[PDB]
Amino acid sequence: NIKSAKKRAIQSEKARKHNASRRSMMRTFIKKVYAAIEAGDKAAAQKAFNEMQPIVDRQAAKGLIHKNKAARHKANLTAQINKLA
Amino acid sequence: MVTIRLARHGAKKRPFYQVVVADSRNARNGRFIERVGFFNPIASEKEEGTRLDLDRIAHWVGQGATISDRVAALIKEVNKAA
Amino acid sequence: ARYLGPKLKLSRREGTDLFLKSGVRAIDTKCKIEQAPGQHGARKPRLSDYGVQLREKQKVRRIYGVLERQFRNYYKEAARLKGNTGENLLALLEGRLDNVVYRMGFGATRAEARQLVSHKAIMVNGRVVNIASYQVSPNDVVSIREKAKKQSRVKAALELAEQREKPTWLEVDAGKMEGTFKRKPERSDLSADINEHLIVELYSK
Amino acid sequence: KIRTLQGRVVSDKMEKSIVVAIERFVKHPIYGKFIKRTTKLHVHDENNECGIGDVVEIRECRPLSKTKSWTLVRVVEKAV
RNA sequence: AAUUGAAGAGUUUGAUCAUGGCUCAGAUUGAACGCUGGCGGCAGGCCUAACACAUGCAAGUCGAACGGUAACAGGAAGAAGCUUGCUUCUUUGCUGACGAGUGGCGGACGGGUGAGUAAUGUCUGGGAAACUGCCUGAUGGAGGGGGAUAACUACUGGAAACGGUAGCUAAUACCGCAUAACGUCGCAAGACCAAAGAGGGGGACCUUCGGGCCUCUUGCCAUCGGAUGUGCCCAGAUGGGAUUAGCUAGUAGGUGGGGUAACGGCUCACCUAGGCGACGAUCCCUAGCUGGUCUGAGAGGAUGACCAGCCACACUGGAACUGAGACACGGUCCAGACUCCUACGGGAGGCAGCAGUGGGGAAUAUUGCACAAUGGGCGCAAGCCUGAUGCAGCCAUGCCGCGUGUAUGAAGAAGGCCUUCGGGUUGUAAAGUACUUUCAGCGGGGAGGAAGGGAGUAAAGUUAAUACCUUUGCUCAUUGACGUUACCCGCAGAAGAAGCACCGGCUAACUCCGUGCCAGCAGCCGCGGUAAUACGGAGGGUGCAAGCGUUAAUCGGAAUUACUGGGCGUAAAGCGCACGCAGGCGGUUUGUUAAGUCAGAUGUGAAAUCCCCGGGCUCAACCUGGGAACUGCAUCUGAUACUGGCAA
Ligand SMILES: [Mg+2]
Ligand SMILES: [Mg+2]
Ligand SMILES: [Mg+2]
Ligand SMILES: [Mg+2]
Ligand SMILES: [Mg+2]
Ligand SMILES: [Mg+2]
Ligand SMILES: [Mg+2]
Ligand SMILES: [Mg+2]
Ligand SMILES: [Mg+2]
Ligand SMILES: [Mg+2]
Ligand SMILES: [Mg+2]
Ligand SMILES: [Mg+2]
Ligand SMILES: [Mg+2]
Ligand SMILES: [Mg+2]
Ligand SMILES: [Mg+2]
Ligand SMILES: [Mg+2]
Ligand SMILES: [Mg+2]
Ligand SMILES: [Mg+2]
Ligand SMILES: [Mg+2]
Ligand SMILES: [Mg+2]
Ligand SMILES: [Mg+2]
Ligand SMILES: [Mg+2]
Ligand SMILES: [Mg+2]
Ligand SMILES: [Mg+2]
Ligand SMILES: [Mg+2]
Ligand SMILES: [Mg+2]
Ligand SMILES: [Mg+2]
Ligand SMILES: [Mg+2]
Repeated sequence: NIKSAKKRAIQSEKARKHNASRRSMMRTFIKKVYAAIEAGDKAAAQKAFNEMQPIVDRQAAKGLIHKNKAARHKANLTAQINKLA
Repeated sequence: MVTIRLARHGAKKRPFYQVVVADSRNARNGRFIERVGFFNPIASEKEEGTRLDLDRIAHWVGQGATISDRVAALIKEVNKAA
Repeated sequence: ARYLGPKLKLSRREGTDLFLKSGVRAIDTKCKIEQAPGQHGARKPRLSDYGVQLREKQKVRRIYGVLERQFRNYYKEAARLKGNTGENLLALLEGRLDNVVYRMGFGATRAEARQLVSHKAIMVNGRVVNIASYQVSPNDVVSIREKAKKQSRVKAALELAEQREKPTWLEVDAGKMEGTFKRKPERSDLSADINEHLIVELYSK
Repeated sequence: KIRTLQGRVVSDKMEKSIVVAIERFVKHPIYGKFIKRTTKLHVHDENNECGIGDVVEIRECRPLSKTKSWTLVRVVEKAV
């Protein structure tokens, strides 16, 4: 507002919208797996886990979700799928 | 990050620095990891103008600490009484 | 700082000569010693304990030409030093540079020696020392500066100092105007009238 | 050997949990008399079947629920 | 070497001894006020309104990340009036550089304040279920593509703030794909995740002759480490009030799901009725905590100003984004109070950052110089920024040091005061005489804080390269705000430099005159109603001294909250008596435990400060080397006399 920090403000805004888009995509991919588990279709749950796994793994690499959270999601969903099957 | 620097602790117009191992983000006279040695710009004719133990300096340098300009100059000047 | 006033008044009040003059006279002739100062000078002869303690303290202070604050600092240092407090205090008082100059005899009085020291006529260990309260240590050579040497003041003070007490704790050349502080004066080396053990209690009150 | 504590259970019914009272005999800072204090703490234990007047061995462990960071190790004798 | 430590007095009575209060002698302060005031060194300087703020400054930096010519410091071409070959004027990014823009790092550091917080913080001692920009060790990769956008152009709304529409463009910006182990998910088979280039130099072989190619430096990506920082958990300690006794429903516990970097009612669904509290819960008042400081012989009491560590906050309330790290002092959004600008359509603001202003108050300073040194941010470096910091200005606010001259000097001068009117005192005091010039003032000389950085050479290192680059030596110009520096030297001249309180006892120091219970004094006892050592003045004297005194506050004296270390027949003080829960204490004999207790060892108890021995500022204050202390806490190993537990 008084120093050239308006550049930081603009960068923060654009990064905010970008990261929000990525987060929404990842959350959609994660939630469809839970929908499959609730439906009880083992094949659908496994198929939804497969293509979702690279998304979370790569978003962890990009510096948006972190390895521990990325692994937590995979571990929980794998446990649920194994129990269902 | 750990670094070796000076800390002015003398008096007005009579500086007396102390070489300390401290995190860079801390203040000049703030918290330091440990104290290595001292330095007196007013050397005079006394038998003690500058002293520091090289063992811990080498320990920290090989552990990943940096050296300020004045501290590096002092190290290479003292070497061993030469 | 200094007193800057009549000198015989101090001796009259204290009842004894404090060595505030050259020595040729001003001991009996123009003193009226033992008569106390002022209008009620003679018509008084009574004193309390606290009175005698204060009188002894002021006697020492007026002998050595010091003020209350500096004397209290000296007392604190003497108490801090391990040993006998009175002996430490007397040694500290005797170790003053101006007092040492007077003992060596380069000055007729403490005031004259202090004036020399302030006017930069005394050197210690081959260096100038302008401070009168400078503390002299054992094995120290005290001498007059090479330049401005052979002055009427010191010339007229040596022969007077030739024989008064002959101090034994320091050496005097009496030639090139040099001396030496080889040891620290022992109590014995210093009078006997002073009851230091009254000042010690005065500063305990 | 690991650091532990010893105290009496005197705990009420609870699912896999018990409160223990560690007794210590400390000296009064000012008056110098020796007096006894108490420090009740909650302990986790599965297969919990401890009584009221039981002496138990307690050990500090990972935070297990709030107000619970201790677990039992051994029980010496019983109440009755 | 570091334990050399302890004083009382006045006042109740005709007098005495007790008890018991009040007062004084000491030390200390971020002090204020009155009188006075020469110099220097070191330190300190809004304690009240977390009241409101005009103005200036306090966070920028990278062209060696990328598009670019808006400044303009060069050069070249071309057109030209020509100085007649030298100038000028439009293009032109080749160029030393660079406003604006994208991108990276930094803005979470430094600095300010003590509102809130009574334990969710702090101190001590431990722990496990975590992350960590920059800095470092090791082991491995660094292949090939894509689509946009700012800047920039053409229009348009605006008083401003600030925009909107339509086109073009680069990257270490962004996004797939190739690649996948020691990494993630799984018991396993298995599945899956990344990358950026840039700069210096130059042989051979090839170039759309804008470079490929070789080498060197630096940069990027993944895993395991190190170090540093941060997050979390446990025990003990850390104010007052019982004229506050009951308080708690996500409350206490469990199963499952969710969530965080990480454990966890952190959050949901369900199940149980639990949890805290007299060893003080809940409620109310006050308060940042500590190392430390003051005082005290000690134990204790008071306190947290400066310095250092931690915490909390940034006009008030709330929220989250970005980021490694904020729920962010000079960021964002919403709401509120207040203020300001306006062309009335609409906008802006946060000094508890450094100066400074208004206000409040007994009270607290310059709208200063420099990045020379130290330390931070960016950068390969040069270098830029830095109200951090180094200095300077104001204040006797404190501690320390020096000076305001020295020697002689009887006619004991004159005047003042007293005087039994003999004289005494002021008083060697003054005058006079003989000497010196510290410090002020004038004139000269001149350390240290300066190490580095730069330019040029020699050696070594690396390599296809005598290149370029790095390291190590050598040579040449240098870099100071302080600064009319510290310090030294020379001239002249006692010349420019002393005041404050008190004098009845406590308590050191007495006479006269004025007044007459009036005026007045007074810390306590108390003085003054015509002979006042107590009021006012004078003389004299005592104490301290560039200070002196008064007021405010803490400790001491006060053994006057008595743990060390007090009392209750009559001075205050035994409940009217009794029974009894909790609590406190408990005869004797042995065994056992080892909790209390005692012994040794280890770890720790930041630095500074206090103390002992030393060193440097001309001595001191001040600065500084080593030690001691840091009386504590935790763990381990032993002792078993006593207390406790168990058994007989
Ligand atoms: Mg600026
Ligand atoms: Mg630019
Ligand atoms: Mg800070
Ligand atoms: Mg990238
Ligand atoms: Mg992949
Ligand atoms: Mg759970
Ligand atoms: Mg918890
Ligand atoms: Mg006491
Ligand atoms: Mg306190
Ligand atoms: Mg984030
Ligand atoms: Mg900020
Ligand atoms: Mg501000
Ligand atoms: Mg300010
Ligand atoms: Mg006012
Ligand atoms: Mg003084
Ligand atoms: Mg120089
Ligand atoms: Mg008297
Ligand atoms: Mg009268
Ligand atoms: Mg007491
Ligand atoms: Mg009593
Ligand atoms: Mg009775
Ligand atoms: Mg009974
Ligand atoms: Mg017994
Ligand atoms: Mg034991
Ligand atoms: Mg010395
Ligand atoms: Mg020291
Ligand atoms: Mg310490
Ligand atoms: Mg027994």
